[PDB]
Amino acid sequence: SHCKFEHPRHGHLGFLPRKRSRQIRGRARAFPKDDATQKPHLTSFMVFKAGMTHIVRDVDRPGSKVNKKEVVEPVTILEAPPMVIVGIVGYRQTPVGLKTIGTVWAHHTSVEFRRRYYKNWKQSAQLAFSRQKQFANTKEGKVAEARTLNAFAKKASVIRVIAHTQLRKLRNHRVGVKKAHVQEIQVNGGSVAAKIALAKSLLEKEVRVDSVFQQSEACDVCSVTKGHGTEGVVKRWGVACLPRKTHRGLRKVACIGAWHPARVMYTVARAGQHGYHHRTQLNKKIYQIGRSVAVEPNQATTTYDLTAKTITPMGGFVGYGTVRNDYVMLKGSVSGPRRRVMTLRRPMAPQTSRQLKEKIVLKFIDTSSKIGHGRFQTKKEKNQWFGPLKKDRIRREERLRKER
Amino acid sequence: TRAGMKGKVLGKEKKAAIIDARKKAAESRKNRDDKRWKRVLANMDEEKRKKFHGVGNTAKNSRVRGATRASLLKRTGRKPDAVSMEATIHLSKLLKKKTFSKRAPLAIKRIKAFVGRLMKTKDNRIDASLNTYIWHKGVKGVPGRVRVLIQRKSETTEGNKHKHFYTVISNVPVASFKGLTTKTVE
RNA sequence: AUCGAAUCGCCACCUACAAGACUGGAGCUUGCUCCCUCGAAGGCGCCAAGUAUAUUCAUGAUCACAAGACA
RNA sequence: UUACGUCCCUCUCCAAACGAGAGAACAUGCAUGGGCUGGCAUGAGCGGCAUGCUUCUCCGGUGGGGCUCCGUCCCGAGGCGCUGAACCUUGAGGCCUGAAAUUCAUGCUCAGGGACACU
RNA sequence: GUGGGAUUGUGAAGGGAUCUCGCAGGUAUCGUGAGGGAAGUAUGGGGUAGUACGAGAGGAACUCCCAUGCCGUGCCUCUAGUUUCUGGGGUUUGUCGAACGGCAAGUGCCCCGAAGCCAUCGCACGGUGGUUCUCGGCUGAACGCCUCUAAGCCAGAAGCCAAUCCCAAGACCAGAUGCCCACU
RNA sequence: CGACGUCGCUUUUUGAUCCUUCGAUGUCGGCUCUUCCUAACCUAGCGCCGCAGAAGACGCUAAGGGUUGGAUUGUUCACCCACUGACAGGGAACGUGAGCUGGGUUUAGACCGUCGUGAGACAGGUUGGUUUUACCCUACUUAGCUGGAAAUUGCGAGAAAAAGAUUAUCCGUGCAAAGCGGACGUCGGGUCGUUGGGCCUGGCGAGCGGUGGGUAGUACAUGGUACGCUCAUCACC
RNA sequence: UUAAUGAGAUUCCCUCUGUCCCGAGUUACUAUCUAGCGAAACGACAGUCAAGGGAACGGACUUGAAGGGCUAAGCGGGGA
RNA sequence: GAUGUGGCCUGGAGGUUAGGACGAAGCUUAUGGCGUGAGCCUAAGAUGGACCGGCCUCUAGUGCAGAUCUUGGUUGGCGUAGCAAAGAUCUAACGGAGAUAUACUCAACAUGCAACGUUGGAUACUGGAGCGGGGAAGGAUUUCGUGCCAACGGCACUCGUA
RNA sequence: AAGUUUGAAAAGCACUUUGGAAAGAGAGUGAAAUAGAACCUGAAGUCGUGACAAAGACAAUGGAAGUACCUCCAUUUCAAC
Ligand SMILES: C#CCOc1ccc(C[C@H]2NC[C@H](O)[C@H]2OC(C)=O)cc1
Ligand SMILES: [K+]
Ligand SMILES: [K+]
Ligand SMILES: [K+]
Ligand SMILES: [K+]
Ligand SMILES: [K+]
Ligand SMILES: [K+]
Ligand SMILES: [K+]
Ligand SMILES: [K+]
Ligand SMILES: [Mg+2]
Ligand SMILES: [Mg+2]
Ligand SMILES: [Mg+2]
Ligand SMILES: [Mg+2]
Ligand SMILES: [Mg+2]
Ligand SMILES: [Mg+2]
Ligand SMILES: [Mg+2]
Ligand SMILES: [Mg+2]
Ligand SMILES: [Mg+2]
Ligand SMILES: [Mg+2]
Ligand SMILES: [Mg+2]
Ligand SMILES: [Mg+2]
Ligand SMILES: [Mg+2]
Ligand SMILES: [Mg+2]
Ligand SMILES: [Mg+2]
Ligand SMILES: [Mg+2]
Ligand SMILES: [Mg+2]
Ligand SMILES: [Mg+2]
Ligand SMILES: [Mg+2]
Ligand SMILES: [Mg+2]
Ligand SMILES: [Mg+2]
Ligand SMILES: [Mg+2]
Ligand SMILES: [Mg+2]
Ligand SMILES: [Mg+2]
Ligand SMILES: [Mg+2]
Ligand SMILES: [Mg+2]
Ligand SMILES: [Mg+2]
Ligand SMILES: [Mg+2]
Ligand SMILES: [Mg+2]
Ligand SMILES: [Mg+2]
Ligand SMILES: [Mg+2]
Ligand SMILES: [Mg+2]
Ligand SMILES: [Mg+2]
Ligand SMILES: [Mg+2]
Ligand SMILES: [Mg+2]
Ligand SMILES: [Mg+2]
Ligand SMILES: [Mg+2]
Ligand SMILES: [Mg+2]
Ligand SMILES: [Mg+2]
Ligand SMILES: [Mg+2]
Ligand SMILES: [Mg+2]
Ligand SMILES: [Mg+2]
Ligand SMILES: [Mg+2]
Ligand SMILES: [Mg+2]
Ligand SMILES: [Mg+2]
Ligand SMILES: [Mg+2]
Ligand SMILES: [Mg+2]
Ligand SMILES: [Mg+2]
Ligand SMILES: [Mg+2]
Ligand SMILES: [Mg+2]
Ligand SMILES: [Mg+2]
Ligand SMILES: [Mg+2]
Ligand SMILES: [Mg+2]
Ligand SMILES: [Mg+2]
Ligand SMILES: [Mg+2]
Ligand SMILES: [Mg+2]
Ligand SMILES: [Mg+2]
Ligand SMILES: [Mg+2]
Ligand SMILES: [Mg+2]
Ligand code: NA
Ligand code: NA
Ligand code: NA
Ligand code: NA
Ligand code: NA
Ligand code: NA
Repeated sequence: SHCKFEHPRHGHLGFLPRKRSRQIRGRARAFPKDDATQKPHLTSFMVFKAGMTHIVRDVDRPGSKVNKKEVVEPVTILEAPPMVIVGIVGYRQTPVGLKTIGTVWAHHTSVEFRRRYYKNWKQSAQLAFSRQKQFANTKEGKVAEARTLNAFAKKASVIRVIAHTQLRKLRNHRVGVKKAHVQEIQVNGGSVAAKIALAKSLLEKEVRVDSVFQQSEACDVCSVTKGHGTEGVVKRWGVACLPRKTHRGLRKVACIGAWHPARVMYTVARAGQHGYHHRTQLNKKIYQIGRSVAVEPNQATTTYDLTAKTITPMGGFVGYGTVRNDYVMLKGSVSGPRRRVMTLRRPMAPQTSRQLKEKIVLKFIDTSSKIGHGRFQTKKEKNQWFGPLKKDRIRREERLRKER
Repeated sequence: TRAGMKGKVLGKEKKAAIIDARKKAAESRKNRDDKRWKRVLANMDEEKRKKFHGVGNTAKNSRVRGATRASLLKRTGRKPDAVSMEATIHLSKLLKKKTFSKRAPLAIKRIKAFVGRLMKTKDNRIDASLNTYIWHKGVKGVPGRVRVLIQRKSETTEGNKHKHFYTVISNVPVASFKGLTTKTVE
């Protein structure tokens, strides 16, 4: 008989199977549609999630109750050290999908890029790309590279560059990994000849995030969510809890199927892996593209709040540390925990909305302690509240008298 | 390890030669970069030099940019068989949210593993003073910190192939743990 | 390098295309007449490198997977 | 069937029932300490018109009651001072040794071991 | 051919024969995407406008703009919840002679409490093209006229298919690459 | 919309039957959860009206999405209060008890009415009344290892590849063109089989390179790579 | 009829609350991994589905659609 | 369902005719041959160790796949479910075969683990309606010392109400 | 419930070696220890091991015809036979 009352089913059947992601990094499954009228450009960048904070800004949209009024928006800070281009790959269209034509490697590759080819790099012979280096720049090596490049011009419809992260430049103590994260970045815009020209010009060079994205644009985020291991149906799928009277347990699905079909359907909620799934998230507005603190210390200083602050909150980002490189401030939240590498992709949905077109001007960036109810924005503000402490007197007295 | 780095396969003399090969190759590359940075920093104008802070190892309270901290460590040599060390163990960080009835027995195993890792010994004897100190506030009142004295001694059962080391760990009473670092006592 | 094998048509002339209510080309009378390459052959290959002056074939003894095969 | 190498042991935690994963491979790697950030709310001890506290000589110093021999010593919850002090702060696993500013020190490692790769 | 093993059960050490097996792949990346899944869906307000329509009474809608319900995928900056950091304080009975330090009451109890986890109790995000239905038409015969149709066309539904999104080569990728080795 | 008649469809009602099960297929309702149907309540389109507007009636395509909170009752039904765009109807062993619950039904105790001489009876009322087992196989959910195209073998040879002394006997460029532009030499030896023969190898050079020594400026995010000059070494050789 | 009494049946009100809206966090012992020890129930043979007929509800039969092998933790749709 | 069969097979009896220590019965089989079959016979035993075959007749407790059949043994499940109330043990020394147990390499860790009894310390529990000290019923040597560890004390024991 | 049914005779395994022991490896007795003490024979079922046959997922088993490989099996033939 039919169910007594109707309610929507729990969970999205399009995110199946709810299994662990094949990779820990975020990878774009598709790239934004190529349009030949634009100049060649890169379409993605790899960043690292540092932490979260909140900002203050005026809202510009007319007709709203918050028009020309201040709002508070949570933001995510992602560290974006520059990326190194190490290779060029070309794809030709076939009736069974894209096929790689070949790979043009750079003449020199970084040590941290070659570490990706080893499980124990320090105790290995470290012979990666040693024969490729000797073969290249020779008479036959130069011809082979030219022939591969000509094949891209003749048969390729898609041109991608091979880029890798710089964990030496990140200088993060909690990240752990020393082998670079390698990904392919599609070159959109222009003709195929123009795409190869830009890719060749980028070989062995550093690429900054601000040359791939702009301050007020939106972007897509490809990332892997935080893992929770095995979880029950209540948490994994959001089913209701059974009454306290229930024998043999409450956090269960009461009926996992009718008598016929004499099977459990794939649409029934079951316990299993929860979290650590790859997700492509849409329309994350960039709120700031920050410069490295070594270059510009006043990262969190705005035209309205003149306090000299960096983006790093008092006491550091919890479990991550200091943001020492360029960074991207995305509106809202992104999937995955801190320290995790993430891919920022140029948006694929239309960007004609008023919300997506709005120009963002930050008025205040919070830098209070993320540890336990931060009430000071800077260390100087904390000093003015307390003044000299007992440990300040001891340190000063020894310096004032014993050393002088 | 891998077959290309096994001490038994390579041999003592070959292993030493390869280790010096890596050392000289890395040390020479450091000297090249030291000279180039010394040269281009002097050449660049004082207006440009403000941007380059800490690059040539000019900064204070800073690591050596050229090489790793470990490579600069002075490898004195093999420690003597009979060595005594005084150290502090932060017990509370190892027992956070442990079952209350197992805290004192677990602290004994944690101390034995801490010393065993340091001294490379499997026979780690706990002195009565250290055992009393761990239990002196009950099974769940283990102190947050303990100051131990570790003494390693050599004695092998007659007829056994491999020399046998063992440690004796005793309590060192301290009014406070502030400022106490690991020392090799005599 | 075991390894003895089953398979017995080659090509650098087919290895391009399209239409069967009309595709060799014209005329006016529109289904007949006229012109042409006459609208029913991919080219070779089958024992003298070419149609003749010729030349080793056995006893592998009357069938037997061709006992041999890079055309 | 030589080399490249992979795995186990060891260490770390973005992973995790166990497998598996992400990493490291003498590495500020680990350990202790220091500083920061934060939590609680002023430790023990001693003492009151100085022998103490605070400030560069000037400030500050109780208690309802009670006991001895006007004054003197004492008992007495609580209060005040030294004292935003003492303690805790990474651990299933906060920050700082790479912006500038006490803002970072010191120890430990001394040929890594084992198995496959390899009829 | 070469390398490594073995043979059927009453002995030993040697010779042959005959069988079986190995003889070229390993290891590490970046990608392809067949097939499978598949998701966003509704309401209100502003304005249109007291306008169209109507004798009057009454009284609409689309572009656009702003919110919201349900659902979905996450996240932890804020706010809230949670404490075996038994973190720091209090506080009751017992107890080590007292103080100190504590301890017992299976976390004694009370207040506050980081980190972590977590709530539409908080916060963020949730998209594009086609093929057609029904139907309305164009051209137009059959049937000199006529006719959306019968040959052709146009337009076109929250349906359906694909893009986007998730898993992904037992879909056996002669996809591309890094190192050895083998062959050469 | 449709009397008098008449032709159907359906198996969400009851009845009829007695084919299956009586060495046992767990009985009502609710809770939970998933899926399916369409005879369409709302949501998307589109016709027509006794269609001015507003509100509606009827009909077509369409099941993608949605279809509520409560009082009484064990209830299914029913009824009322209220919200809403709407509060449509159904199937899945009258879905779903090794998923729950156990209020009802239907043991033994007991009370009432009626009936019975009686023991007792009552699709009449009432109160109280044990809900067992998964570690097996599939299914499903996650989680590991792992060979295999003659789907383990055959040596059984098929490329969504190139384009030539039959892929050999060089590299670019071009249209499977016409053409055009490039290419390290020299002096010996050994060793096998029609032309400056194949292969192996040595000595002098040269060139393109890989590493290291010494040196100069510059680039890049600034410790760490590249680049000029010059030596040494190795490789093509 | 009835004061008092009642682990008796029923209705309403105050208080109170995780009964519920709507779930979240924590603890001990498990489950889970290991060392030692070590059963039972049950067991024709077995074990992927759709439809079809069939003793009218198939794991075997017909015609199609799937299906590489071996495994750990769960789970209660089927095994009438 | 009836009947027939110089139809097959088993334990015994009356006859007859044979075999066996140069190996009877029994048992084993990719041992073949014969028969449509029930079965018969040969071969081999690197099986066995003392009885037994054919034929005629007589005789009967005379032939098994199933009876939720009987008895004995075995078996997948399965190294699985589990061995989770009564809070708890730690440390050194002594004892013990119960260890510090090793081809090469090799300073120790990464190659002998885990477990016992006693004593001294430590910590905790019972908390006088007690895992205190004595009796009845019931039990009957469990008491004590020494020795001992095959079985038993569902883990263990060097300990024990063994 | 239970045949003590080893062997003709106990001749019931001295002695060496490893092990704490149980036992193992040798050596002996005996015609025979696979006759070693609940000891004649020693089945079936189940299990271990070595060798080989291969084999996807058609549950397995089965029938009929062939084939590949094996065969401690049987029979026949081996000179104008
Ligand atoms: C009273 C009454 C009516 O309701 C029922 C409910 C269940 C049953 C049992 C039968 N169902 C199928 C099978 O024949 C039987 O199964 C078993 C387990 O016996 C009979 C009647
Ligand atoms: K698809
Ligand atoms: K679909
Ligand atoms: K494959
Ligand atoms: K029945
Ligand atoms: K409608
Ligand atoms: K009744
Ligand atoms: K007969
Ligand atoms: K039995
Ligand atoms: Mg319904
Ligand atoms: Mg229901
Ligand atoms: Mg229902
Ligand atoms: Mg219950
Ligand atoms: Mg119960
Ligand atoms: Mg915080
Ligand atoms: Mg006590
Ligand atoms: Mg609180
Ligand atoms: Mg009926
Ligand atoms: Mg019936
Ligand atoms: Mg049953
Ligand atoms: Mg039955
Ligand atoms: Mg059932
Ligand atoms: Mg319809
Ligand atoms: Mg619908
Ligand atoms: Mg539906
Ligand atoms: Mg039912
Ligand atoms: Mg029905
Ligand atoms: Mg039940
Ligand atoms: Mg029920
Ligand atoms: Mg059921
Ligand atoms: Mg009931
Ligand atoms: Mg009467
Ligand atoms: Mg009743
Ligand atoms: Mg009753
Ligand atoms: Mg009762
Ligand atoms: Mg094959
Ligand atoms: Mg079926
Ligand atoms: Mg079941
Ligand atoms: Mg269960
Ligand atoms: Mg008889
Ligand atoms: Mg006779
Ligand atoms: Mg045999
Ligand atoms: Mg057999
Ligand atoms: Mg006979
Ligand atoms: Mg009988
Ligand atoms: Mg029998
Ligand atoms: Mg039976
Ligand atoms: Mg068993
Ligand atoms: Mg178990
Ligand atoms: Mg239990
Ligand atoms: Mg217990
Ligand atoms: Mg003791
Ligand atoms: Mg050792
Ligand atoms: Mg030991
Ligand atoms: Mg007590
Ligand atoms: Mg108690
Ligand atoms: Mg008392
Ligand atoms: Mg007592
Ligand atoms: Mg005794
Ligand atoms: Mg025991
Ligand atoms: Mg003899
Ligand atoms: Mg015998
Ligand atoms: Mg015998
Ligand atoms: Mg015997
Ligand atoms: Mg047997
Ligand atoms: Mg066998
Ligand atoms: Mg079959
Ligand atoms: Mg056969
Ligand atoms: Na715990
Ligand atoms: Na809070
Ligand atoms: Na009562
Ligand atoms: Na069945
Ligand atoms: Na079938
Ligand atoms: Na247990």
